[PDB]
Amino acid sequence: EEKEILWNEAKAFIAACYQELGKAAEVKDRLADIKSEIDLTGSYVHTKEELEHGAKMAWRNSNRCIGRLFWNSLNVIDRRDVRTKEEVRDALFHHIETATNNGKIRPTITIFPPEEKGEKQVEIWNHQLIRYAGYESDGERIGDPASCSLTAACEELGWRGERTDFDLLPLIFRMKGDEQPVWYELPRSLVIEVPITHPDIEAFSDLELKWYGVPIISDMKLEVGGIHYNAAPFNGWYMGTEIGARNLADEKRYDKLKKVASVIGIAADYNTDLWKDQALVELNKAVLHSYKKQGVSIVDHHTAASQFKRFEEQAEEAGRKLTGDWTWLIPPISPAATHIFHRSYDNSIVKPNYFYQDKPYE
Amino acid sequence: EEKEILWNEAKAFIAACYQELGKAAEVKDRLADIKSEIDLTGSYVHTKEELEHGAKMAWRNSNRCIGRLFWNSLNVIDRRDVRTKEEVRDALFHHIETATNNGKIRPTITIFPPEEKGEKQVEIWNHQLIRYAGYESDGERIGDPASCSLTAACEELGWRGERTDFDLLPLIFRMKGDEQPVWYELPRSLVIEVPITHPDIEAFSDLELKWYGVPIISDMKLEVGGIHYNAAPFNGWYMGTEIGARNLADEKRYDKLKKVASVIGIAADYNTDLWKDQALVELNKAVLHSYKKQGVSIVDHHTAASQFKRFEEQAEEAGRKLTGDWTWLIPPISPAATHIFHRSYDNSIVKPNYFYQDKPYE
Ligand code: HEM
Ligand code: HEM
Ligand SMILES: Nc1ccc2ccccc2n1
Ligand SMILES: Nc1ccc2ccccc2n1
Ligand SMILES: [Cl-]
Ligand SMILES: [Cl-]
Repeated sequence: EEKEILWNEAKAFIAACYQELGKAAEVKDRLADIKSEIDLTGSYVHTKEELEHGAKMAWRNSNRCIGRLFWNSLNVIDRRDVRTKEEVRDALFHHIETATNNGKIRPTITIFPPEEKGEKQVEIWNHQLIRYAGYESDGERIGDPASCSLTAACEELGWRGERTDFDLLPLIFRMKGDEQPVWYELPRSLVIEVPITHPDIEAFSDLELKWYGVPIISDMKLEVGGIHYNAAPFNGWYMGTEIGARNLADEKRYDKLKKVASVIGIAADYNTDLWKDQALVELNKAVLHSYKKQGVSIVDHHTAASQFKRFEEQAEEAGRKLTGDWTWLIPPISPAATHIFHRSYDNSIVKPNYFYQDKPYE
Repeated sequence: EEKEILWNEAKAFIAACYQELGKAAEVKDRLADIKSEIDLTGSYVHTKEELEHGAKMAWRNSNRCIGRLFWNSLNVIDRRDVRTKEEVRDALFHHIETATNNGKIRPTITIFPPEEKGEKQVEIWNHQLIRYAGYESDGERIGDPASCSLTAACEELGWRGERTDFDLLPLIFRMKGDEQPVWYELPRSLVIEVPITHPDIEAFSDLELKWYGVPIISDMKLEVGGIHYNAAPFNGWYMGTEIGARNLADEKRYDKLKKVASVIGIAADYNTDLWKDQALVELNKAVLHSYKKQGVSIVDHHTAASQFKRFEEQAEEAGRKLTGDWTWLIPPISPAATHIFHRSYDNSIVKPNYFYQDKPYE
């Protein structure tokens, strides 16, 4: 059952991949080499060209992603050569540095050795390479509640957080063979953070809010033609709403709306005053303004939706079927102001793609 | 095939309906009477109690409705006795008057004779009993574009609109037997309108915006136990966002965001300023404030979502399965500020319910 599946998926992938690359005639021979490799070894090794394009296709097929217009410019880093935890760590450090690019963020993926027999070579525990810790002890709520379980896991391994609201979690991953993961503190010089100020409300800085520059999702599995790259951290730049409308706004996250209303000088007493809505807008304006002032890449939800419209148009032109998840594609503020809201999307799964995996903690 | 379906649906309805009313033992005999009636006549007649509760159940099963908490207090008007177009007209006039109730809106449904053999006794052309006309001629865009097709249809029948942005469409319905519908102008004394002002921005009134008090949907089919009430107009009170975020905001509707930005004194030049988002909030604040000042019932989306949460809780307590459409239940502004956004809903269809019908115009 195992080698069969790998062969079928590989057939579908190589055909489509080589077609797109204008390498249609090189298929049969490449498919031949692959079949012999599967027979003998139980798996196959992607060329750099297949891997790079497979990672790009996977982003293109990510139904929940509004930023897919730039799928073909993804910066792919091939690190299937790593064997040591020092190599993994430095690769992760490197990813952060080059993706950050002094603020002009490069969408980047670093690809580690794939699963062998379903056995993981490298297992990254971080949800994102850069993420704030979260604590709850005796009524006291500190940091990012979404990070509570991973934080406790890290502290079970000898890490200790300073217990600010913005403790940088350590990188934490487990190598094949080891019973426990290792953790490495993040060098502050690698991590860009953005203090949140408002363009015309001076008191906004009293909230002492900040967020990190680059969202680098590191717990999802990249699947390319039957090969499972369980460890392949990827990043884009933020859409402002992810920070202003969710990370800082959600009651189960930083829950800052009541404090925002206070500093912008409005009452938070009546639903009919729409104070949460007003606070959301000013906070989201602050986030966009702050990243722009510091020279860190970010996109507003209107511009992002426009770009996505072009992705839809580009897809139709290329003869490609379009897939998407309406419930994730709409922005969390003023979604009806975008074209996305006013149409429907086929939520079918197409491979290559990125998939959820079970957390090793929890 | 026809009498079979009617019998099956009637079995399911009467059982559930009489169970809910604590009339469980009266089922068998009532089911008996119904089966004899179907055999002989080809259809059955609901009691006033069955009809009233069936209409209430239908609202309870409306997946796309956020205001379902008050399903059991629906004011049901039984007008299956109407035979003349003067009777229909006066029933519609009456519905408007009693539902409006001087501003303290009563959720109300008026039920007309149902389809006989699939033959309609009464066919209402209006989307809502109160709706603004729409025109497009030689570049000129006037009124509500969503009403363009019905407006042209009305004008094809001898009606003529004044061509303001807020022409009240006439009531228009067709009786069984007649080739054409009849139309009656709406008495202004029956229709409450609300001028849109802002609580602290005096210049907002310069937009000369207004909307009508009561949304009375009149083109949907009520289905109760196999009986098809194709003509059964129903109403609640508005949720503010329906007006401020959609009717007045959509580009394909009144498209007022750019003008709103102007009167509230903000630039509409850069997406990163989130001017559409800010305009949406102030406009939606204006709508809520305006209805409240005039003493016309309205609900904000936060309060409505809270009420819906109680509907969910009430449903669980009653042992009833909950159904809903996430894509319609979330409000079009700050949806992530509501609990609705953060959960999922089974979108299965349960009868009794309200259904779409083909427009006789178009
Ligand atoms: C270029 C900048 C990018 C922007 C602005 C962007 C925007 C977004 C946003 C807003 C989401 C929704 C996240 C949420 O609601 O929690 C999302 C989801 C996603 N994006 Fe992108 N994205 C970008 C680049 C990328 C890249 C480079 C990849 C991978 C190659 C990617 C793959 C995904 C995936 C897999 C999801 C779904 C994650 C999940 O299901 O939890 N995106 N994107
Ligand atoms: C009591 C006040 C009510 C409020 C605030 C309310 C709120 C809403 C809202 C906001 C929508 C979405 C409309 C849209 O997005 O276009 C909706 C849909 C709906 N409501 Fe209600 N509603 C109320 C009462 C009722 C009543 C009395 C009925 C019928 C007995 C009803 C049945 C429906 C139906 C059938 C839909 C879906 C219409 C469609 O699919 O186009 N609602 N409701
Ligand atoms: N802004 C952004 C970029 C990439 C993502 C990948 C997965 C989840 C969220 C993301 N956001
Ligand atoms: N506010 C409100 C009440 C009832 C409705 C019925 C159908 C569509 C929209 C509605 N809105
Ligand atoms: Cl994030
Ligand atoms: Cl409406």
